[PDB]
Amino acid sequence: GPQEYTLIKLKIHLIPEFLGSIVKGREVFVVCATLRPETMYGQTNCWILPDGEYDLVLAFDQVIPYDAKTSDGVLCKIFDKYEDTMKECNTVYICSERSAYNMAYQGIVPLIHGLPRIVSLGKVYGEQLIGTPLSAPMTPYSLIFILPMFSISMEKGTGIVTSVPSDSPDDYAALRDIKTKPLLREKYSIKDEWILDPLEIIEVPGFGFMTAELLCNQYKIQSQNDSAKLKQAKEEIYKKEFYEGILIRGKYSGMKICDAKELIRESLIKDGYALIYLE
Amino acid sequence: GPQEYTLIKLKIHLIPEFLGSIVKGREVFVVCATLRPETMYGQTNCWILPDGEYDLVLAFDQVIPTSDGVLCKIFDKYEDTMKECNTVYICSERSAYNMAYQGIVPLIHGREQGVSDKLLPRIVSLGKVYGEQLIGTPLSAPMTPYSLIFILPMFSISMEKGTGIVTSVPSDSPDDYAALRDIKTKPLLREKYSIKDEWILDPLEIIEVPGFGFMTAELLCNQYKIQSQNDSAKLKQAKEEIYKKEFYEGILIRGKYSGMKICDAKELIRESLIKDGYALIYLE
Ligand SMILES: CCC[C@H](N)C(=O)N[C@@H]1[C@H](O)[C@@H](CO)O[C@H]1n1cnc2c(N)ncnc21
Ligand SMILES: CCC[C@H](N)C(=O)N[C@@H]1[C@H](O)[C@@H](CO)O[C@H]1n1cnc2c(N)ncnc21
Ligand SMILES: [K+]
Repeated sequence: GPQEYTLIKLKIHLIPEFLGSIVKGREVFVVCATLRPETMYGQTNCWILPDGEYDLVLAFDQVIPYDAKTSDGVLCKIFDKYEDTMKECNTVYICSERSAYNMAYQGIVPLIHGLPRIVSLGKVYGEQLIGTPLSAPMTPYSLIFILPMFSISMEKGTGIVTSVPSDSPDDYAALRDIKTKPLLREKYSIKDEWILDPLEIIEVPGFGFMTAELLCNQYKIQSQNDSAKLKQAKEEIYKKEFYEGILIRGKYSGMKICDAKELIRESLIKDGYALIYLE
Repeated sequence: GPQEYTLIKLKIHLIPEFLGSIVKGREVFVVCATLRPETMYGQTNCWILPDGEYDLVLAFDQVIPTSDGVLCKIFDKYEDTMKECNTVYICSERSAYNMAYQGIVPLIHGREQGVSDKLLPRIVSLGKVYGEQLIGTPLSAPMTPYSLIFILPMFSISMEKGTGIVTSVPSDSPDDYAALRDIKTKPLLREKYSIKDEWILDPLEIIEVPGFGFMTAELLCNQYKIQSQNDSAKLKQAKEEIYKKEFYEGILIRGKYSGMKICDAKELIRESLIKDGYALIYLE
């Protein structure tokens, strides 16, 4: 059965020149599926697969919100032609085609009678979005950048992911690879100013405030591509932090993750910074 | 743009035996797309393609009676459908998807099979049947005075159009007249599909057309030298003359709007069929 994600919306702060005519002064969001909305205080950057192909998809300005935990289905919405969508759709999401169809079949983006089709304004490689500044929710850094991550799967989520390197071993590893490998930075023209240090957001009694760093050392993870080791560190950190982790930032500071998580998810959804996304 | 049909509901009077367990506890309808709801007073039979494959499709009991978008519920599981759906429609799979995408039949959460795990909604099909196996099914059809009409074979049906199942008003459709005549004049065709004489009902006088009278379809078939339901070029012309002529000059002589011009009564008849639950608005 489907997994419930929180779809995090990250607004593009400066549209790249080459996308200007295509987005026609609509708001553009990069969207990222996460199981851990409580960690959004720690965002340092955003991650994209360089060779991955993403769509710029037309989306609803408003989505009908629902109690997914006490309901028997979900609604979608189909139009005759593109021009009919324009009253309700002035928002663009960057995401994989795969995920855009999943979104269409739960009322996040429109379908049209084109077998029904999404409204794709164009395609882009992730490489072409590297260095794009994004306005991000909750993180006190506020403005963060898109960086390359090579371990991403285009078959999961949107193909674009948040980075919380304090409390995700994958994120820690990927960031450390960027910080320690000049040739990688040279290859993708990564500017020094795009790289932000981890933030102390979660206290784990025993481990302190950089649990992901300690777990990377405990499993001797050397790169973002040590998948076997990273898979284990990821599952341990999730269990370790869901029970023992105390938030030390934001409205629910001093609470445990298990107690605050749902409240944070609600808040994100009511403020418009995130959506419920099932795939 | 898409054209606005009226989807007519023909209630199955007695379910064919082989489908009885499948549709137990549910009202079953054959559904037919028509541009001519005003002619349902003259229904003599129903038409199906023998080789065609039709689905038994679970349907909403209630539907939402511009150029906005149209909502659609995708249900988590088959089971959830059950409470707002005790209705089955017989129709082509193609037409059922069209119906699903305008809120007429439920969709259910599904996935692309084998390689992919991507969300792909499905109609709730209860079974696939050939048209041949429904020949002779008795139907309770709206507006016609015939208490029962029957499903008969027609060979000129296109499976891409409407539901693949069509109404028969042989007094005012040249196609219907020609197909019915083929059955009435070919014993070997009746033997081939085991057609009983009591399934073959006569045209009903329903519309008076200046210069033609009450059997305009027969007179057009004579005029265009139509001898067979397969005379597609002649039939298409005849159909194009009869549509305009009847809309603006044809006078209804049956129903509540007897005495009125078709152009003045058609929408009122269509509203009434919809309110009474005998039909739905169907775009394709
Ligand atoms: C802990 C906060 C920061 C962290 N980065 C996070 O939220 N990761 C996503 C999520 O928490 C996890 C679920 O398995 O996988 C990640 N994920 C989602 N989509 C993908 C994808 N397409 N490819 C690889 N990983 C993914
Ligand atoms: C005058 C009433 C009786 C008349 N018989 C009627 O209602 N015909 C349908 C409709 O009015 C017409 C639209 O062109 O095609 C017919 N039609 C609908 N579906 C199909 C199909 N699948 N194949 C061939 N014709 C079709
Ligand atoms: K009747």
